[PDB]
Amino acid sequence: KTNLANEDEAYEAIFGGEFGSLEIGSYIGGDEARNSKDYTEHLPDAVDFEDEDELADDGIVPTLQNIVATVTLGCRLDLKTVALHARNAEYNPKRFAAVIMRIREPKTTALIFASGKMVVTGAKSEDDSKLASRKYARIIQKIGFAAKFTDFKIQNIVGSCDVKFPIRLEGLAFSHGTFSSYEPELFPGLIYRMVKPKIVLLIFVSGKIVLTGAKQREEIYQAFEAIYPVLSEFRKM
Ligand SMILES: [Ca+2]
Ligand SMILES: [Ca+2]
Ligand SMILES: [Ca+2]
Ligand SMILES: [Cl-]
Repeated sequence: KTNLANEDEAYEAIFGGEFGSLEIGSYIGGDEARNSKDYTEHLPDAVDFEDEDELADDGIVPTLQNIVATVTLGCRLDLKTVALHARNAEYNPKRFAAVIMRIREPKTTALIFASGKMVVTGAKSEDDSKLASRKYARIIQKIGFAAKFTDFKIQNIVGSCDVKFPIRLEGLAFSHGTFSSYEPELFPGLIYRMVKPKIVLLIFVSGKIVLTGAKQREEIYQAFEAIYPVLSEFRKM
């Protein structure tokens, strides 16, 4: 039985899929702009904090596509109060037990929970992730909660790579049987579960690779360097 209106289930759903927080995009929809009755209500003089500038006190190469980070604000939050006091906040308690808040620089989304736990996504660098998180913590402080920027941690780094050559997925799936899963009628990519580093690679026919599960960017580079000779061996000539 699934109920993402429950705080714990909503938090765990972010990191609990088959690919974990790779699929965080499923939970940051907030309100549907095209749906007229779906808009988050705000107080008449609610401030838009999306331009927040203040910070709470503290060859082939893969590219970083996304960084997911966690922050402990250290205080309980009334999510309905946060939503009403911030025009850049979206809150649908019946669908997901978090306030969805967005800022423009670095362009990110925060998932803010009643316990004061926060998840920040959308950043392309560790410094941007930390900068955005410190801004969300400041916004919560400005609304009036005794929030603190603590326990910043990168939970996931998504990498993407294009090897610029097609891949023989049948032979790669057969040859690396124990570490691969390939069901092309169910999902187009070959799922490669690397042991060391512990990284999931999504290998597509086009030579486009997606790497997920890293908590350090060095793991993305290591996984790509490890898989590159395998991809070259299975190049479709
Ligand atoms: Ca939306
Ligand atoms: Ca709504
Ligand atoms: Ca297999
Ligand atoms: Cl083959």
